[PDB]
Amino acid sequence: QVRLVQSGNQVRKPGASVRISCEASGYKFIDHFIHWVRQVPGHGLEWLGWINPRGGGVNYSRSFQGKLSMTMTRDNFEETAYLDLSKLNPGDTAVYFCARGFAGYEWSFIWGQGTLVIVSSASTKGPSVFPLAPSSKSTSGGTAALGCLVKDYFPEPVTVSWNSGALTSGVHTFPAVLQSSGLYSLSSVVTVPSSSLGTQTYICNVNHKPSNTKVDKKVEPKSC
Amino acid sequence: VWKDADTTLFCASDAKAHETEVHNVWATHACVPTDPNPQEIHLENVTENFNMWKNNMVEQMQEDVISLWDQSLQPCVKLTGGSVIKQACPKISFDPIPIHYCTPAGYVILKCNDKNFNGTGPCKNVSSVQCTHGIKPVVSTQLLLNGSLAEEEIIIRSENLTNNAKTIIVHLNKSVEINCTRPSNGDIRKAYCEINGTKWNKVLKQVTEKLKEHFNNKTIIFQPPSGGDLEITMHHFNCRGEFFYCNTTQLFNNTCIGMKGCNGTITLPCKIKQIINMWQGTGQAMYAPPIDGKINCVSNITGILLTRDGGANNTSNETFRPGGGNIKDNWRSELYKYKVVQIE
Amino acid sequence: EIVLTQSPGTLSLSPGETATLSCRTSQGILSNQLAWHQQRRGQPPRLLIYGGSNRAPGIPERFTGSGSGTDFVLTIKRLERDDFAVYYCQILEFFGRGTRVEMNRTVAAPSVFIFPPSDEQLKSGTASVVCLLNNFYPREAKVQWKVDNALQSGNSQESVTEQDSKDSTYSLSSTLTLSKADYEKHKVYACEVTHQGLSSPVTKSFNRGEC
Ligand SMILES: *[C@@H]1O[C@H](CO)[C@@H](O)[C@H](O)[C@H]1NC(C)=O
Ligand SMILES: *[C@@H]1O[C@H](CO)[C@@H](O)[C@H](O)[C@H]1NC(C)=O
Ligand SMILES: *[C@@H]1O[C@H](CO)[C@@H](O)[C@H](O)[C@H]1NC(C)=O
Ligand SMILES: *[C@@H]1O[C@H](CO)[C@@H](O)[C@H](O)[C@H]1NC(C)=O
Ligand SMILES: *[C@@H]1O[C@H](CO)[C@@H](O)[C@H](O)[C@H]1NC(C)=O
Ligand SMILES: *[C@@H]1O[C@H](CO)[C@@H](O)[C@H](O)[C@H]1NC(C)=O
Ligand SMILES: *[C@@H]1O[C@H](CO)[C@@H](O)[C@H](O)[C@H]1NC(C)=O
Ligand SMILES: *[C@@H]1O[C@H](CO)[C@@H](O)[C@H](O)[C@H]1NC(C)=O
Ligand SMILES: *[C@@H]1O[C@H](CO)[C@@H](O)[C@H](O)[C@H]1NC(C)=O
Ligand SMILES: *[C@@H]1O[C@H](CO)[C@@H](O)[C@H](O)[C@H]1NC(C)=O
Ligand SMILES: *[C@@H]1O[C@H](CO)[C@@H](O)[C@H](O)[C@H]1NC(C)=O
Repeated sequence: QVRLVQSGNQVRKPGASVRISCEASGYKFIDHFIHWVRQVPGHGLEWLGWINPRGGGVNYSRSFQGKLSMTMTRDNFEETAYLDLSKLNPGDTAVYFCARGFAGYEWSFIWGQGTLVIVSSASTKGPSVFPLAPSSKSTSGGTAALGCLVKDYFPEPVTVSWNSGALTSGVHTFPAVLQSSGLYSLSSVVTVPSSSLGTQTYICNVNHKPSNTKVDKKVEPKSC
Repeated sequence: VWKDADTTLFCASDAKAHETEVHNVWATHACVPTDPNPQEIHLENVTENFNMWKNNMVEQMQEDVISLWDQSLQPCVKLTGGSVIKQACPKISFDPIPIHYCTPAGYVILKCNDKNFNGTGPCKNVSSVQCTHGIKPVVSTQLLLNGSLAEEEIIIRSENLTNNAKTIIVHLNKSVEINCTRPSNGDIRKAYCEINGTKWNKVLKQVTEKLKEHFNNKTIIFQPPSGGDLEITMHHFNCRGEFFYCNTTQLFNNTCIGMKGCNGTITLPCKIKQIINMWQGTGQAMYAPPIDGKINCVSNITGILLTRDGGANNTSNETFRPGGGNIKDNWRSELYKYKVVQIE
Repeated sequence: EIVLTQSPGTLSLSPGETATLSCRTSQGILSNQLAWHQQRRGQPPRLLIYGGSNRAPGIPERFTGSGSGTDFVLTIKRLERDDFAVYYCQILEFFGRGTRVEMNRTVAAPSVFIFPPSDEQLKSGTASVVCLLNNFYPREAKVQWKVDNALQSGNSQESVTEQDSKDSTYSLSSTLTLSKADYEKHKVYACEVTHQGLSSPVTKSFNRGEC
């Protein structure tokens, strides 16, 4: 089967460069163009250009001329295509895909799995974790909500579990939001029986691998 | 009655057994003599569909040129992946000869004689032939050399012009000479190509005007290649066994289309390279340094390969860059008027 | 440029129903020049239909491509959970803006909760006030922050979950962020929620420094 395997997610400062690889397999590499496509988070797909492995000739989208400095290359022996982006700006934060047309249909794209590139002036920082404490006015025999606020980290991602994975029912961990500081924030919440608040311990486990930060935060009713 | 079919063709040529030149040697054992008295029958009141972009004659010619080159070229080193082959690399005699492609019994070649036929669609003046005209297997990039000319107007050929991945072949109706020389005159790899600027700029303006008709009267701008191997970014060809790479920036000068200095001779800087990328596909070869003395070849420019910039920008203009997608497109540039059919 | 217009922008259908997605072009195109792609959230796109009407290998028969001229259609019969996704048409290098196929269900009002900032956070100089809207449908909801009855705009950020695959609901958090100084200037903090499942807006409140 045709397969395109891209290199891993990256984080860069403005002004820097990134090189994304696209390893092809399952077909005769030199007989098919490789295309690149970008998708800014929350937006649509935008074609960047193609490369022809027979000679390395390229076609760069006029829509990105002057807006994105890119170089497409390939290695025919390694059957790998490369996308090099230099002089990055924050607006280049996107997922980049490589693609190859279905056989006989050069523009019916088969997709690589995508590479996220973050471009930001922010520096790596682990989160602060604050309790979202269960309300003292929670209905006696009803349902309570509690959670953790995971604030001011960079870059994505953080993972959040509750009670080391032993609590998953009713858990919502929200998509991170980027703050004007350039740091991310998210909350993870869980609904639990109000009757359990005095007896069951609730701990949110936060892991931010880019800063090697792990936090186990107990969330309990606030004392009066 | 007939129908579209593919079959194994054979080749014919005027190759000579006493010639050391490698095309002659290949054609001596791989082809039969050229038909002494060729027959062409014009088919009255016959309309026929052609498609130069889906024509098995092209694939067959490709395999012949691959076999010819494989048996002929003698690089000091052949490199493939991790495989390295060192061997003797004597200077050879290299000069393409016209090769005719012919159908066996039960088949015939239909030939479009419409003078402004673009390579696809119906043809209203169709004849049948046993063999194509002689086609020189000239391996080059950006410019098509020593080919035949369009009979009337300059023709733009493309499977689909809206599709930026499809090769554009520009077929000229008047040849412009390109005169390349490695002088005995010290960089032994330094060479140059001379073109009459008056002749060339007139033709290039004609080409831009024909492109305008196909692209809704948009302004036509040329730009150099955006990237690729040297065989792609430069005009690549062989002269007397030597592999030439010429810079064509001056050959696509937008200032000289539509004012002072464009009439003079255009001199393109060129290099002879010992290390080349193999056009057959994956591979690198290294040849011995150039032969001594003056190395010179005069060719006819009879066609141009173009790629159009894709993507969407508010468009006063379309941008084209020299160079086509495939060596097979060279064979297409000559085989476009022919199609094999099977007789019932 | 070929301009592609996908319609509708969003479809809300029950599982089992049929989705009809349109891709309309500014100029007549060739069938071979069009493809359909599916993209589930957080995932790469996947080729569904190539050359206008050809189902890609492995793609279920409930996906069918049709159309010609300027109008192309992707029809998805018997919608399953995994089919609720965004669908893009592609013609040459151009992509449509996508159609999101979302799961329809019965209206569900949100459960609303408000959380004051922790003392620990306040110590550091910042106050985050969080409003949670849990397990509602449809997605449309208005959250309004009020501080001593003064409507707040521009100092909050919202995050919404993807539609829950299990019960087809959404949840939403709104976070109001203030300096400690600003937080200490005011007493009553409230979030007021408007939603189709509520006959009138629901407000949750607390008084700063009060149990
Ligand atoms: C068809 O083309 C040939 C050229 O090969 C020409 O001699 C002949 O007059 C043409 N026939 C018609 C009917 O135009
Ligand atoms: C060639 O002619 C055919 C038939 O008239 C037409 O359909 C096609 O668009 C033409 N192609 C070009 C590249 O002009
Ligand atoms: C070059 O072109 C001229 C005129 O077009 C022609 O007479 C001559 O035979 C051509 N030479 C070659 C080698 O094709
Ligand atoms: C070549 O074609 C152009 C139009 O495409 C025409 O103006 C010119 O006169 C032609 N030249 C010759 C020598 O036929
Ligand atoms: C080609 O170039 C050589 C060397 O510059 C020159 O002597 C010759 O006159 C030119 N023209 C032809 C037709 O050879
Ligand atoms: C260049 O070609 C033109 C014909 O277009 C001719 O008049 C002129 O004499 C040529 N230049 C030279 C130096 O021969
Ligand atoms: C061709 O020459 C121009 C001007 O000298 C130069 O900018 C360009 O890089 C050259 N191209 C190649 C492929 O060497
Ligand atoms: C283009 O032509 C002009 C003549 O008007 C000349 O001055 C300029 O150097 C040329 N540019 C290139 C890149 O050849
Ligand atoms: C074109 O033909 C001429 C004369 O037949 C020859 O000297 C020259 O090498 C040829 N050009 C190429 C690129 O083969
Ligand atoms: C190229 O495709 C367009 C639609 O995108 C079509 O209208 C046109 O006929 C095609 N050209 C050819 C030569 O088939
Ligand atoms: C959504 O689902 C509910 C419950 O099954 C149903 O009553 C309603 O008609 C559905 N709406 C649509 C637009 O299918």
